[PDB]
Amino acid sequence: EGAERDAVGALFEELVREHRVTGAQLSVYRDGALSEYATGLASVRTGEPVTPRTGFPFGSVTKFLTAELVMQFVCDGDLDLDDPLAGLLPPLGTATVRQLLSHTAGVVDSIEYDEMRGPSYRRFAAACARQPALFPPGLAFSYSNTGYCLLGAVIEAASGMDWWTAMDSCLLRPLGIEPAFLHDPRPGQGGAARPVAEGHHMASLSLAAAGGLVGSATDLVTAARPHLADRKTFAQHDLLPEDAVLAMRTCVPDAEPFGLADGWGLGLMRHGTGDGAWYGHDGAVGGASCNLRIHPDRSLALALTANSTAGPKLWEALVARLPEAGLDVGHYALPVPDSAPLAPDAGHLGTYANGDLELMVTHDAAGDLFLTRESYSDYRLSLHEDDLFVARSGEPGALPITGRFVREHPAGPVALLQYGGRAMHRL
Ligand SMILES: *C(=O)[C@H](N)CC(C)C
Ligand SMILES: [Y+3]
Ligand SMILES: [Y+3]
Repeated sequence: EGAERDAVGALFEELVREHRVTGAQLSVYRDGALSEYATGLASVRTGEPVTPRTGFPFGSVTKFLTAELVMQFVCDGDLDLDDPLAGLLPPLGTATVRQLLSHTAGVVDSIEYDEMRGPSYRRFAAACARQPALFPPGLAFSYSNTGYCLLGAVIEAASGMDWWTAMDSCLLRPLGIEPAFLHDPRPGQGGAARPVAEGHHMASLSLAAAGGLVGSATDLVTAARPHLADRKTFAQHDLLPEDAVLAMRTCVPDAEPFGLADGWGLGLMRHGTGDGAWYGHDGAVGGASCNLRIHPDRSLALALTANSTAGPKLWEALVARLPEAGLDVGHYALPVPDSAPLAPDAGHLGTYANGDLELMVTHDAAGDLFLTRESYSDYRLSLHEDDLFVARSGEPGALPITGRFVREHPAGPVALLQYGGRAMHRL
């Protein structure tokens, strides 16, 4: 196996050059032992090198950790997975903790809340109540940062600790992870600050439970250790029982995360089907990207952190090449529509919204359909079979969109527009 681990480092280092990555970490747990590759600089500004201790923004990969912390309370009886929120916090009250974890509660992606100034998530839960639901809870998938900030408020209500203090004391420190955040509102105590990589977002106090953690590839792989077939070899596996781990990778049915993944569990997404299924999470904060992938049956976990804007393309080039060391990480691909533009059903015209994001489906006088947005270019919209759509903006700077429409009933009209993992309610 010593030559496989060599291969990965050769490939890793060569891909960080070819995508001109300032600094990166890659950690791999495989065949019962850990490989840690760290390269480049934590800051060009200062010349300090990346080491495996350097903190990188996790961004939305925080969700996998917030999910694990929430599962801990489900296992300690302190919180129920499948019964209404309205019992735990002052429409939304019919959503369950299980739905928020799988992005099926119908919460919008982003509700602005600049007003949060401290560690409590109480006042944030109030402004969420004031907000329209994308759909009835359970109807479909729609990725939501705000849903995971709601879990920060559930955790705080479930235990008695703010989300930060529960993250640190129930999950992070028992795993030997040095706690580190984009923003910590607590006075805290002293001690050297953990070295962190800069990445010139979810830099905003209310987004913490959804995107605020900071850490290394090795921390993420360590948080993956309870999820593995060989979990009993991990001395802290007790922190996440075999049944919470199983629930975390059990995908919600009848809710395809269209555009992001084949399926979603509780804080883990799925790419692939059977023996080729991988689980994990992606994130990005400015110049920093983060990916975590887990093959539980093979007891495999890898995580990449990178503080350059090629971070997404480094990750994709790493997935395309990692097979050259036997790591066939699952892939997600949008479906290419098989057909030709279908008769522009006008039962599709209207305004689709997710919070403050807004599209309009219009026609022009020739009858073709368009997808417009505030300070975007217009797209030509083509309807296809299975309610698929492609939207093309002839301009090369603006990528095409593959989406789909969603009806609440097989006889009803189009209710949801869905792409990139987000749904947008027809107004
Ligand atoms: C977090 O950094 C972002 N919003 C998540 C991806 C999966 C869109
Ligand atoms: Y109950
Ligand atoms: Y405001």
